[PDB]
Amino acid sequence: ASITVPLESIKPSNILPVTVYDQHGFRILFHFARDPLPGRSDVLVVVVSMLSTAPQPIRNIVFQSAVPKVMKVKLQPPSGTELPAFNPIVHPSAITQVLLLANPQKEKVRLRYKLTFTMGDQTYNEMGDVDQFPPPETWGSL
Amino acid sequence: DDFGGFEAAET
Repeated sequence: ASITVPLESIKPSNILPVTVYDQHGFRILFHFARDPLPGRSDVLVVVVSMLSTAPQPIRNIVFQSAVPKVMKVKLQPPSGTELPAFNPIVHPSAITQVLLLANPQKEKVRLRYKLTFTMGDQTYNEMGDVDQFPPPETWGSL
Repeated sequence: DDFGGFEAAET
């Protein structure tokens, strides 16, 4: 990946989102979209959204992932790394991060992830996984 | 199918 995909260019799918992590008023989700650039039906686009309704702000957010040897994964820089405390008057804020996934051989996608973030005096370290991906043949038809 | 290394973004 010298290849980037600007946010502006992504057309959302009709696939439901998938909740990756949900704790401490902090939530990560995957939205899946067809690769908007023609000529690569073996790339999944994963719009990662990170949302907070925590009473304190959330800082130092890093999201990482890994994928089977046979496929690759790239993470474009996130829109940001912190979130404001919940405020009833303002609109909720989101961090967005684009995540690219190359599956030439077209096998079942699994994904591990690490999430580090800070909230007050506390740091959090999560490691887990995701397997609710759209079947790899469908990656052109969404 | 064993896993690759963890990737992150250029900070």
